[PDB]
Amino acid sequence: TDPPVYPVTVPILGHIIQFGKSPLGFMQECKRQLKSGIFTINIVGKRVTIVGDPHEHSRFFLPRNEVLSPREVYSFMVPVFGEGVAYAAPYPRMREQLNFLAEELTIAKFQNFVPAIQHEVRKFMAANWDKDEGEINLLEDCSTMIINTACQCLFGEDLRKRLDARRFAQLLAKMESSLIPAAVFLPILLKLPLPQSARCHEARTELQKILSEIIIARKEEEVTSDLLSGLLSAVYRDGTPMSLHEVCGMIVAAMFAGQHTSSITTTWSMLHLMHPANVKHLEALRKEIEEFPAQLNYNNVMDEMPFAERCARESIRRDPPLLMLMRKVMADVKVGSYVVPKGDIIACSPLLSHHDEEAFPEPRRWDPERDEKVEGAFIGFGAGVHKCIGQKFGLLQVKTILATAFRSYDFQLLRDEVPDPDYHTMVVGPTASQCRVKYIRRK
Ligand code: HEM
Ligand SMILES: OC(Cn1cncn1)(Cn1cncn1)c1ccc(F)cc1F
Repeated sequence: TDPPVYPVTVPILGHIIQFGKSPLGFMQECKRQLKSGIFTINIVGKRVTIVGDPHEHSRFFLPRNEVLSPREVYSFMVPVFGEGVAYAAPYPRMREQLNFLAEELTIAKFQNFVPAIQHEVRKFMAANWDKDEGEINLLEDCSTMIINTACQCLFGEDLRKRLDARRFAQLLAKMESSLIPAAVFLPILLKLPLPQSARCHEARTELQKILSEIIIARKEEEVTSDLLSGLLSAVYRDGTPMSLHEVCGMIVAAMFAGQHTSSITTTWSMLHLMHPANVKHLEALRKEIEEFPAQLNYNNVMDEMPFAERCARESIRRDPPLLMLMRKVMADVKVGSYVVPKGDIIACSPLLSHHDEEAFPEPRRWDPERDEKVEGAFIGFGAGVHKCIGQKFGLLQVKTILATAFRSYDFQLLRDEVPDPDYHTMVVGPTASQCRVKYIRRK
């Protein structure tokens, strides 16, 4: 009942190299070699048990923060979110804060959002996709459109007056680059190394101050909503409002979370769609869009593009951006047979589960018409107590980009096969240097 231990070739490496080079092969091999979807690698000195059996996802996603905890594992973010915020806060508090953010990303806010997205998409397309024909890096361009659209939805004109797409991206970048993700397995890393640290603190204070000012200026003004005003309106179980520290942290949580995943989802989708093999699916998308108007609206994209939602999801399915969900085991928990002992990190990998051949036949084929064959096997937005709260919003942007893009352009790869994924980044997407693409304007 203690899960099998993959043997540790070098006391140094643990497994950090092999895993980093091809995670699926590595984990599938671990499964066959060890005869069990549940097994333990020793990454660099800490045991990491992996729930690689999708019939058992609920063992990972359902227990409370008192058993299966995210605080430790997400400490390495304590400087982007800030010391108070999200998972660094006592459990009930964390949950309140997240709720307020989520209260701000539901279908109820999507009222003015589609126009605001669509406008940016056609604006980007009108400065940068000008010609009959042209080459672009699709991952950059999507990435840009995402950050643009998201601001348009979430900040006011006057928030945008001083902090735009550029400024903000510059700012997240000088924050993201503080991050030591390997510090999950050696928390000792958090302490010592401090070079890109003060560069992160000066960004967050810069942002936090722009904010302070905007609020101040926002209060002479009055003498309608957006993401920021929403969060300052929130009230905790007791008295307290949210402190500036906290609001700021949630605005970063949000912009940090959606920044790459949404881009990557859009880009993958478009990539598959433009591939000769996948003509049917692109016929399928093109039928879906036909009787759509030029200005879209809530109905067009929310209720009328199940096929586009299937494509977005199939992309995340094949090539999930967040490859590993993890938690710190506080109390011994059973997972199938096997007890996972306190102290272990426990993990659940969308990448491994999305290639269970029972759950997803022919897993490496991109097929938006497929459905999961084991229920809950798809964990691309996770599940249970920490299921993604931005999913409805992310796919609002992906779908609108799809719709908008495929209305007016075709696309050729400059490559025989769709790009391989690049497992070298925190958040995995197609290989940047394989995403140069040819766009054509229809007629
Ligand atoms: C394609 C877009 C996205 C993908 C593929 C994605 C993937 C995920 C996954 C796998 C989780 C669960 C994490 C865990 O179990 O530890 C998650 C959670 C979360 N996402 Fe996303 N995510 C996406 C978009 C977003 C966006 C745009 C936002 C912007 C708000 C957002 C905010 C959050 C938050 C706050 C959580 C954790 C909330 C909690 O612990 O209750 N997500 N996402
Ligand atoms: O899950 C993330 C944090 N993370 C895990 N690996 C890399 N970043 C990313 N994420 C979740 N949805 C989209 N991106 C997130 C970002 C913010 C947050 F509040 C919680 C949280 F898990």
